[PDB]
Amino acid sequence: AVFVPMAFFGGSTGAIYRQFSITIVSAMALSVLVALILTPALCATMLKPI
Amino acid sequence: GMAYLFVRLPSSFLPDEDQGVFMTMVQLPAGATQERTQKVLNEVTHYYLTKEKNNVESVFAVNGFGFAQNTGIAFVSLKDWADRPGEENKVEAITMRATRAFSQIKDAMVFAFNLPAIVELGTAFDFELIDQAGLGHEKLTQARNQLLAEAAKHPDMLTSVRPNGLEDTPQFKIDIDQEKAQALGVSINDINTTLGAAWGGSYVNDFIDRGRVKKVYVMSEAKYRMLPDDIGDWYVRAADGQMVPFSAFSSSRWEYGSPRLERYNGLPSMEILGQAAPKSTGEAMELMEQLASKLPTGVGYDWTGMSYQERLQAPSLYAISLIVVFLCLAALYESWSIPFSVMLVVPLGVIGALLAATFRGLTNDVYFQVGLLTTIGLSAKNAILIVEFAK
Amino acid sequence: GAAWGGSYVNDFIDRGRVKKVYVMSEAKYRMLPDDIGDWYVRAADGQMVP
Amino acid sequence: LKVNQDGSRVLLRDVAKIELGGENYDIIAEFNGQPASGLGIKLNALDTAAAIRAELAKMEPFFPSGLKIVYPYDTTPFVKISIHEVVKTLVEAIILVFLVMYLFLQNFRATLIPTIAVPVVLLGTFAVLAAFGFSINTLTMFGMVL
Amino acid sequence: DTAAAIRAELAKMEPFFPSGLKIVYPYDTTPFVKISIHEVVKTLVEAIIL
Amino acid sequence: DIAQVQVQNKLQLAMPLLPQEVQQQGVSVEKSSSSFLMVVGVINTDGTMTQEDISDYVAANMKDAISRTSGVGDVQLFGSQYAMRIWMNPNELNKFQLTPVDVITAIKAQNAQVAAGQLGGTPPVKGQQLNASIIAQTRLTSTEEFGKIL
Amino acid sequence: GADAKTVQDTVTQVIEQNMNGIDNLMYMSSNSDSTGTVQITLTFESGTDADIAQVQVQNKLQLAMPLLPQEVQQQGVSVEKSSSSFLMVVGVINTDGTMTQEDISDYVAANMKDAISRTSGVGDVQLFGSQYAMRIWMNPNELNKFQLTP
Repeated sequence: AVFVPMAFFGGSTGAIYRQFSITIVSAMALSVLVALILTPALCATMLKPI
Repeated sequence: GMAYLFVRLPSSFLPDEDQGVFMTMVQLPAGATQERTQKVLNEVTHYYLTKEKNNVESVFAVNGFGFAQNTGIAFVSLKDWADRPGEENKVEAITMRATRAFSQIKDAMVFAFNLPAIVELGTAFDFELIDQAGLGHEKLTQARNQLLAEAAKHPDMLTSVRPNGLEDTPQFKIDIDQEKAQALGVSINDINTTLGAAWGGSYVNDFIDRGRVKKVYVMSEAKYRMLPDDIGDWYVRAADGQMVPFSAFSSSRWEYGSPRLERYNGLPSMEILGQAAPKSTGEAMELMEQLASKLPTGVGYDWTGMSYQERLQAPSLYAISLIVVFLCLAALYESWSIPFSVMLVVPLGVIGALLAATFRGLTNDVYFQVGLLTTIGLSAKNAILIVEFAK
Repeated sequence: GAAWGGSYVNDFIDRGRVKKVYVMSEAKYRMLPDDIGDWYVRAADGQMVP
Repeated sequence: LKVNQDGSRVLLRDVAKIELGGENYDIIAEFNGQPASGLGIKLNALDTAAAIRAELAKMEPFFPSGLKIVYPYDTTPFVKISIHEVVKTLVEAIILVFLVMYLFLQNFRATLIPTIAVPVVLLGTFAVLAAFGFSINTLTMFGMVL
Repeated sequence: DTAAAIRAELAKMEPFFPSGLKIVYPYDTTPFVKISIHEVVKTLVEAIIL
Repeated sequence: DIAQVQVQNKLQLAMPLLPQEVQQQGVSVEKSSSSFLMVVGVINTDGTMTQEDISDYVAANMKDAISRTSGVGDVQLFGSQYAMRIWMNPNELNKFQLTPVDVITAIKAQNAQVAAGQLGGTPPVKGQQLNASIIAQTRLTSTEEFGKIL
Repeated sequence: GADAKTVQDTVTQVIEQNMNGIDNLMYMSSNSDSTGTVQITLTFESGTDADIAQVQVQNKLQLAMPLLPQEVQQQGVSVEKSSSSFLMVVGVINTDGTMTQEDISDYVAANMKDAISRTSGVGDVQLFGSQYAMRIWMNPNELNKFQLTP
């Protein structure tokens, strides 16, 4: 909700913004699916019993 | 703090990077020969190759080209980036020293420049004076002089105004006396064919050279087309197989005309390059709009190129996304006050971003806005983290 | 063809713009059948033929 | 040409100098004090340039004795090196995050969990740009690092 | 946009017209739709209130 | 735009086969519908411009600038752009024993443009200082200039 | 061998009037030099495909081609879709000096100018130099010394 709006700047300048506005958002989505899928699994597999 | 420090920080587009190369424009007075222009391109190559041999690799020079017999363009590459350390060896200082020693050349407007990041916007205007009523070139030039003179004389907003097209240079005018022509026995087709093939050549036929087609050119010998009175030569065979010289049926004189006739949208025009004083583009554009209105009747104005991308909103994309994030947070905490405490951290990172931007003397570029939004995102990632547990 | 219908031959400049020129008969000489018997032509012994 | 009555020949070389010259004499290109020629390529980005570094690699064998090629003005290695430096900063950020991770978790396997995440998401972002038809450019790899 | 970009493309040529030239719109079908759709919107609002 | 140039290809294929005057007046590939949604008109309120004297200003200042905007397929001009007209007199032609071919030849040989070149030509001899373009007989402008024809 | 007083009126004017009937455009520039050549530099609206509007120009160009002068048709016009930045320039020299200035552009124009530019990513390559052409430099004295015309 803060990174997507930059993909709407019109003209030759906003197309610059679109690159970040898509890459960073995709990065958020993928890293959150990671923190939901791989990070809990890895915490369950690669942590020492305290 | 944040507001005062941020609204007082100027903004620009993109960082001008050392691309290991730069260029050098060479313009000469209208009328100089190719040899006299090579004389100045000579000094260009001399400076680049034999003034400082620390950052120069290969100076590809070209005489008689660059933008369109008195123009030239010097291409040049730089040594490997490692061998050019410090600001004193980057394109900025190299071209600065170059141009500073270059401007001391008589009868030559020569200066070096770097290649801007994108080649469509470049330096933040491009004015266009338009012949809206068919006034003619020699009166549109009067209007252009009137606008150019009363542009740099008001330096409170702009200076260094100049036309894109070049100034009119003398031209040789021949009057073929049609009466004397058809009375002495010559035909006008013969006259014009002889004149066009003797001055400028003519593309007539093609031939085969080593298994490939190339052109043939009928043209005068070099030593017979470089003097005014050589026009009196070049007889023509006519009615009673008689040879007639041009000095007997043609008048010769000097005149004035434009060699760089510019047109915009299909109408005669002249372009103007200029920048705002160290003031934004908008106020300079408005001053140009007013000064162009103080012109003779029938002259119009237009904006194009490096200024048409504008003249048609970051807070517009921010202020609504702020309340959109607020909507998400209101659905999150089941509250309206609690989500305010998260966006309360928005200035906390923007103030530091602004401090670091103004520290190094940098600018609020597109990159700075990207990093600003990234730091806002992390400030949210922290504030929401705290407040979820707190709730 | 040039006496009846005109002919597009050359172009000229008018107030800084190209326009056409048209060789055509005068109006009062191409609106009658027997006007076709006029319009001589110069021929072999420089003679005008109707 | 004209045939004089006395059996005299009038040719074109009699009244003109004939030579294999240039089509146009407006442009001369002196390289570094030595005369030369060349061509500039107008605007893919590297495939466009690499497909000319290879299209011209086929004509090098059959060049006459003396002809040599130079690259006096080239902007493709500029980006080709800038993006690689951004990738180097990516790897350095990986190691500088691994340092702090080990500083806080005190275990190779514990810090391995956040260390594996970043390259996974980065390759996934490459794949997403493959999906949306984006490009590995001066501004997206920078976003990969950001 | 096709018609409004000509209501504005011709708005630039009005200042430099010679003394006497006046523009009229004798045949125009853009306000027809521009008013029909607005009346449909008015009926939308009236259906809301009804 | 896909099938607009499939027509243009065969059109150019057939262009050298058409008559010469047809090539001069030219053909056109005008992609457009059949409905002229809006027609705009120009009048003179004071009457200082006549019927033929209103279509020129709209064809030399508006017919080219307006139709370079999208949504404009093919605009039809109610009227016509100015053209010089020489209404010959066959009597006066024969009264001097002249053919319209002679008129056409004169106006085509004395109103044309000229290849002129430049002083200080492109391939120089070493030592030349001044280089300037040559100008010769150019086009004519008004009725008075066309009145004087050899 | 022309002038801006000529090619602006005999070529440029005949094009600026025939560029009409095309999809979205921004503006139409125009240059006119003392060496004849004219570039108009039409412009996209940042949302039109290159190949789409590349031939919208070509259509009107062919529409205007029979109207241009004869030598202009001989030398020919071109629709060169390209940007304005010449990213990389490559150069060819002779180390031994066995080839002169004019004698280096021919081999690069008869073996490289056609093969290189038939690859994509190549809009319009400018040759620093010129391909060979046979030149007959006539002598007006010897022409009149035998009473002959060019």
